[PDB]
Amino acid sequence: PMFIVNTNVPRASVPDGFLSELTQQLAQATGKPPQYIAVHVVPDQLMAFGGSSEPCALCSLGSIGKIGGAQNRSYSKLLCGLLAERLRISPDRVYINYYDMNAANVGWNNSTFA
Amino acid sequence: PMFIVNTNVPRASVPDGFLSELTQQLAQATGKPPQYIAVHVVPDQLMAFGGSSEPCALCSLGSIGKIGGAQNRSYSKLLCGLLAERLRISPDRVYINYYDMNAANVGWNNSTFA
Amino acid sequence: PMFIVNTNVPRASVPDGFLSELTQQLAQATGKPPQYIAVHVVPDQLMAFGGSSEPCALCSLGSIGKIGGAQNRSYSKLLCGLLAERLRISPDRVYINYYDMNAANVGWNNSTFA
Repeated sequence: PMFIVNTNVPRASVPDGFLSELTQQLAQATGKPPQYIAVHVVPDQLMAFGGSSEPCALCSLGSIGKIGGAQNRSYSKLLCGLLAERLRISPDRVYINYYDMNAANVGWNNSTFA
Repeated sequence: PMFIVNTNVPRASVPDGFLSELTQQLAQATGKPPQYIAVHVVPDQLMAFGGSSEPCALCSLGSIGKIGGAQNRSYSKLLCGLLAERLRISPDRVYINYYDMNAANVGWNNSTFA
Repeated sequence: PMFIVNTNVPRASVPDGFLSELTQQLAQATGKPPQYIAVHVVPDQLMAFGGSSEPCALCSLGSIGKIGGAQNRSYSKLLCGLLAERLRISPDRVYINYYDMNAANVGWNNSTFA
């Protein structure tokens, strides 16, 4: 899995341990081993949500499988909860694009997962 | 909808009001209310387009529906016009990836849009 | 084609000529002219791979065609090779998302490639 968060919250507002917390929680939610989880947080961004520059986040979660209606609702509750608790971002100012990657379309370790 | 522009144009060259201008124009173009439009501008990037580093932009526009051949041509004229007028980027140095998201694959407010 | 590399390697560790090297190698690999190759490198990122903040990279390669099982394995060997040799990133700490864009979903020069 690959989880990317882009946010206008400043870097100093991202707590220490946040990437680890995301890695651990995504491993448990997706069922994937933690060694395959990649996380990326980009603060201090120039963005707006609904025309407003109040705290917001634009994110994406890609995975080879483990993407679907029920699973994605569960991931949204988890990830919006973490963004609210740790970055003080309201859940209604968060978008998460979920995408299911074919194993043949994911490069890793000089090859693909197909 | 979610619009992202990554550019090598410096931050000081992004005019005041640009995010609001993008939010308004994308609300009119997609027909979606401005409260549902998210915009993200990332200046000062290290990029090249066609092997050169004159001003350029790599962008994406995601929407739940409102994505198609004719609509995408209209969006390109609008967004290339805005990038040329406000950031002085030639339209032939702009790529925009359009993507149609399923509602069940977009997380927002602790759930999805399904 | 559009190639983006996001990495925690510092900016000073990106060699001069890297964008040109990626442009030429991707033009040769995809068979497309270098004039249509866009490259984007984002260093100094707050990211983890497998819970670790050792050097890593999260990348994507989009193209209108030239995406498939065998081609992607070849691209992965090429791009992991360049990231290892030029940025000192281990190939097992690199993910590359390959995506095949429809020409009508790629905006350029006030229209699309359809």
